[PDB]
Amino acid sequence: AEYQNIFSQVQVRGPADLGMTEDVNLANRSGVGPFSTLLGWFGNAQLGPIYLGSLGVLSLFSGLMWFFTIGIWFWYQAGWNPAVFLRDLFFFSLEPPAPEYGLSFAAPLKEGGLWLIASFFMFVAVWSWWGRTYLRAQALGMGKHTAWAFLSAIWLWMVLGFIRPILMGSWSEAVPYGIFSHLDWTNNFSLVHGNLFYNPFHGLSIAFLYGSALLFAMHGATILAVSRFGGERELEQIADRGTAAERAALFWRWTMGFNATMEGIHLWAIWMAVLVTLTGGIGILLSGTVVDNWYVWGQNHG
Amino acid sequence: ALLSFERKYRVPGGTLVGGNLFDFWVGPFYVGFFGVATFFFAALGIILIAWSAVLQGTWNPQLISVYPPALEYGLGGAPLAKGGLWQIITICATGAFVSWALREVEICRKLGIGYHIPFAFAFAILAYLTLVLFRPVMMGAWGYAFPYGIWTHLDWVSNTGYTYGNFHYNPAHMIAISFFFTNALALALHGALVLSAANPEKGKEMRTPDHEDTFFRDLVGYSIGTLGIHRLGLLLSLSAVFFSALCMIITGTIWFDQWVDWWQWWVKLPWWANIPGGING
Amino acid sequence: DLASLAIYSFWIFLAGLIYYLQTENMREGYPLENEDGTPAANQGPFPLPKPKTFILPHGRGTLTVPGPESEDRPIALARTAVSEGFPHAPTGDPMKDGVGPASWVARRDLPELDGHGHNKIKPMKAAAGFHVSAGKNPIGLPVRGCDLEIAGKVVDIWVDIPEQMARFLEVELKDGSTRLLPMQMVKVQSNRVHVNALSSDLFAGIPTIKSPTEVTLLEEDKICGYVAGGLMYAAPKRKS
Ligand code: BCL
Ligand code: BCL
Ligand code: BCL
Ligand code: BCL
Ligand SMILES: C/C=C1/c2cc3[nH]c4c(c3C)C(=O)[C@H](C(=O)OC)c4c3nc(cc4[nH]c(cc(n2)[C@@H]1C)c(C(C)=O)c4C)[C@@H](C)[C@@H]3CCC(=O)OC/C=C(\C)CCC[C@H](C)CCC[C@H](C)CCCC(C)C
Ligand SMILES: C/C=C1\c2cc3[nH]c4c(c3C)C(=O)[C@H](C(=O)OC)c4c3nc(cc4[nH]c(cc(n2)[C@@H]1C)c(C(C)=O)c4C)[C@@H](C)[C@@H]3CCC(=O)OC/C=C(\C)CCC[C@H](C)CCC[C@H](C)CCCC(C)C
Ligand SMILES: COC(C)(C)C(=O)C/C=C(\C)CC/C=C(\C)CC/C=C(\C)CCCC/C(C)=C/CCC(C)CC/C=C(\C)CCC=C(C)C
Ligand SMILES: CCCCCCCCCCCC[N+](C)(C)[O-]
Ligand SMILES: CCCCCCCCCCCC[N+](C)(C)[O-]
Ligand SMILES: [Fe+3]
Repeated sequence: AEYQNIFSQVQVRGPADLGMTEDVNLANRSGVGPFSTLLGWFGNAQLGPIYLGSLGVLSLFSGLMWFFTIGIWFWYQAGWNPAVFLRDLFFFSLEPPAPEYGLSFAAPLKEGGLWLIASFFMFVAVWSWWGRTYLRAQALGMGKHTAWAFLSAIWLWMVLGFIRPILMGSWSEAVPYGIFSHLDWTNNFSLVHGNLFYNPFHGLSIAFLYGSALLFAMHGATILAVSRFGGERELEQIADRGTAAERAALFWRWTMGFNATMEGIHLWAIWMAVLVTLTGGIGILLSGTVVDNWYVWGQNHG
Repeated sequence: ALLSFERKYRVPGGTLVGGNLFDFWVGPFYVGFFGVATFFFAALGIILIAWSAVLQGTWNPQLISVYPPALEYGLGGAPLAKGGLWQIITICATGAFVSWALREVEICRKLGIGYHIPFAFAFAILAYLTLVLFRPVMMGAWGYAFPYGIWTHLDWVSNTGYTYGNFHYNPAHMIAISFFFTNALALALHGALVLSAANPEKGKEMRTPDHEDTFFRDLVGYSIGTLGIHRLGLLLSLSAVFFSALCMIITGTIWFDQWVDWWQWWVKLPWWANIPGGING
Repeated sequence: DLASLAIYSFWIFLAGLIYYLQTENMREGYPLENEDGTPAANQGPFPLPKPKTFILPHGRGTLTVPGPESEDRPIALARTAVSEGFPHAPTGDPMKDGVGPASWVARRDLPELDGHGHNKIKPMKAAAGFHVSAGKNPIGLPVRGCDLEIAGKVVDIWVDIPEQMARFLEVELKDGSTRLLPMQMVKVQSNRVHVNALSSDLFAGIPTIKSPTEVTLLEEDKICGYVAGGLMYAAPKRKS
């Protein structure tokens, strides 16, 4: 019947776009890559350019080092044969050093030295990408929102493999690198702490994670519903409110009694999401450092 | 009671049933025929929960819980105190939810916008119906549904999962999780983009969609664009719930053994099934 | 103990955040008003936020919200009841008068500029390099309305340079004038473009634009308003 705007019904190409300059060192941007017509039905066809640079290359190089480090191991676990590597892919796993070695870096590779090595690489890979996240915004003179939000994700991660292990007394507390094994670690973690469904933070994380799905459905469907008045053009709707934004507010006001503004909704969005990993990380951090068993704690409340 | 620009939008029209009878607001609330329908079903349901609270012997909201009829009743009616109340309430819920969706559709016609919102809400209603209606039915008893209380409802999650071992291994459940984690990642990113363009460094001027696209290309080498990120949000979200329904409708009906064992198909391909070594041989 | 300290703090934080989070979402539309324009008695529990100011990319200025709110236009509606709460009937032709699903806001009568100061939306003819890459090209197709009759023909595609995106089709009418029609409200088919919202006789009514190679925020609103309104107000001619 009516069009719905989920896929473009006509594409349109023009010169590769090399983007804004503001204070950016143009010396670091690649060339523009090809144009995908595939992507082009859902969003923008242009691939590239990307901007590499010291931190980007630093990040990216460690990225692979961690990736491959784990990969060597898997290869070794297979005893070198492809058929096997493929067969047991999800079953290999690179595990932290045994409790026995505490927090030291003295464990043999096979007893976890590798684990530390890979971790090390991931550590630098991530923070270097974090800084890149800030730097790339400074050049364009944009606020530091993306960096602040990315910190929240970093938080959980940092808590799971670094902070909690330090406070427990050993790397053996950290997560092993493996598809099925990190799943198992997860399950195991709840069993040993008395069932995470009793962790008040755990369940506040669920709320935000469900929350985000609900909010993005809400938002996204709303912007599509008023895209026949230019709705997706959010920044200008912020500077000069149009009927897209009015009808968007009012649909919600008539539905549930209150609404938002075009800038306000993004504020709701950035916080709904950010709180998923923020509470989630408190959740894990208090587990087994201060609370051994969420069932018990919940009977007392401390 | 009116936003400074609201009046020109409050015109007659759009209702799906009732013509002009229910075409009005109460405060900010649009009403409509379905406005009325949802109040009916909501009040009713609420009363029945309260009632159910007396047979149980509590008013404590952290203990009140309405259970489905026990398995012995299969797909049949059941005495109030033993699961009939849950049965009626469930009719009531469905009544409320679906009524809300159509009330939404009416708000849509009046405002001249598209139907994307009610439509996304329908995926949610469908997740609920999978758990309380469809799964039970293909399975042979309301008893497999889940109960209405804050904590008891969690216990059902936990027991039902552990009945198949570590539920992590349901393959449709892994997909579904993926989309949840992904949708959350996109939400943080969108919120953060638009705001950092709207709120740039102290003293600079408002940035532009162009900066938004630039920022992303600079960083990851691609940018989906302002219309695309909204298309994507909608999609990640609806997809997650879709896979949730899926991972559950197959569990207990076509697969009833431990989810971990299901992965043996992979491991037992004749090409590698015997080869010594690795983890599984 | 710690945990319960942490969880109790968290709820207090959360309430501050909702408070925040809500007042920030009051920068438009408030204070509430009565069906007549006067300020409402209950504005509710949250105060209006302290003002904030955006600058305004290309010498275009400043915006401060909350700020004096005013339709800067006449609204042709009349009450249908003696009390708060009912619909306001259109006192003339809602398509022309710009009320209901045909409303528009009085945005600025300048066009949106890309990041470089250039008009964001140009007709394809004036957009160097821009061509159609995938999907049927509408240029050339006849345009049909919801009453199954032919209103005109496509003669160009107005595109969004920076987002590389079709935004309008420009359409030629019986008399040789053109109109903009939003991409989002048309259905491109193989032997024609179809418009559900409007009937043939309503195309002439679509607001025209003043310069022929640019559109303003004010005109995009009048055009989009006018055509969404057709869904409701042209239903009598819509058939299928
Ligand atoms: C949250 C608490 C648990 C946990 C619980 C779960 C559960 C439960 C599940 C996963 C699932 C996933 N987890 Mg885990 N996960 C945890 C922490 C992590 C961390 C981390 C660095 O902290 C990482 C990288 C992963 C990685 C992953 C992915 C393999 C998989 C889908 C992720 C996804 O959609 O990302 C979001 C989207 C993105 C675009 C980010 C980037 C995507 C790519 C794929 C990242 C993967 C790198 C990967 C290891 C390469 C795989 C090797 C190849 C197969 C050759 N988990 C913690 C310890 N995770 C799901 C799964 O399918 O497991 C099999 C699943 O069901
Ligand atoms: C979805 C998979 C499982 C399930 C798994 C889990 C897990 C796991 C957890 C929850 C948790 C929650 N679930 Mg549950 N939950 C299920 C089905 C539902 C249904 C339903 C009708 O389908 C409802 C209403 C709820 C409601 C809830 C909330 C009480 C709590 C936090 C929700 C949240 O933030 O959502 C996101 C939505 C929003 C932010 C919008 C606001 C919604 C509000 C908060 C709804 C409250 C309703 C009220 C308590 C109950 C009805 C009141 C009467 C009608 C009058 N669940 C199904 C059975 N659910 C979490 C918890 O902490 O429980 C103690 C938790 O850890
Ligand atoms: C059965 C086992 C337990 C259980 C054990 C745990 C444990 C343990 C944890 C969770 C956690 C979570 N669980 Mg639980 N969980 C259970 C049941 C549930 C149920 C349910 C219906 O039952 C739900 C809905 C949830 C939901 C959740 C989330 C709200 C929360 C994960 C947040 C997140 O996004 O992490 C995903 C995000 C990250 C891991 C951050 C990613 C960070 C880094 C920087 C990304 C790096 C990428 C890297 C560099 C490589 C790139 C890849 C390549 C480039 C491709 N759980 C049961 C009861 N759950 C987590 C939590 O916070 O608990 C408080 C957690 O640790
Ligand atoms: C120990 C338990 C098992 C487990 C067992 C299960 C089981 C069992 C189930 C899930 C389900 C899910 N689990 Mg699992 N799961 C585990 C570990 C995890 C982990 C993890 C981090 O380890 C994660 C991230 C998840 C993630 C998920 C999601 C894919 C899916 C939940 C969302 C959903 O269905 O929404 C769908 C959303 C809804 C159903 C909400 C509908 C709301 C309705 C329509 C409207 C509400 C109105 C309301 C009353 C409001 C009124 C309020 C006021 C009046 C205003 N699981 C562990 C290993 N998981 C569930 C699923 O897939 O369900 C289909 C499910 O049943
Ligand atoms: C609520 C909070 C949410 C949230 C939020 C945010 N999340 C962000 C941001 C925000 C705000 C960013 O700004 C930032 C970003 O930039 O986005 C584009 C980022 C990021 N979130 C990533 C992954 C992620 N977030 C998860 C979770 C949540 N996030 C939750 C839900 C999860 C889950 C769910 O597990 C995952 C897996 C990375 C994509 C990215 C950093 C990558 C990095 O630091 O990499 C370091 C760079 C490398 C390691 C290169 C390594 C190459 C890889 C390992 C493999 C090789 C390539 C390939 C396999 C094939 C070729 C190899 C070949 C040669 C053989
Ligand atoms: C599809 C992908 C996402 C998505 C999408 C969308 N979600 C939407 C919309 C869209 C698009 C709307 O447009 C609509 C809305 O307006 O939003 C403000 C809506 C809504 N999503 C709500 C809850 C919600 N969404 C969830 C999930 C997702 N949503 C996912 C993740 C979850 C999760 C995760 O659990 C929850 C809890 C309500 C707030 C609101 C309905 C109000 C209602 O229908 O009023 C009508 C009903 C009542 C007022 C109460 C009737 C109560 C009965 C009679 C008595 C209680 C019975 C009950 C079984 C008791 C159980 C208790 C419990 C402990 C077990
Ligand atoms: C195909 O063959 C080749 C060789 C090409 C390959 O490369 C194949 C490679 C593979 C098969 C790769 C497979 C890789 C994986 C599946 C990896 C999976 C990883 C996860 C699921 C990870 C999940 C969680 C990890 C977490 C939470 C780690 C966090 C780490 C840290 C916070 C790091 C803390 C740092 C430490 C302990 C070191 C600090 C040291 C100092 C000196 C400060
Ligand atoms: C920013 C959005 C605010 C939404 C908050 C929703 C509240 C969810 C209620 C969670 C209650 C569960 N528990 C155990 C943690 O209390
Ligand atoms: C998940 C959290 C839900 C938060 C709900 C907050 C309700 C605030 C109501 C705003 C008041 C609207 N008024 C009356 C200002 O229009
Ligand atoms: Fe947006």
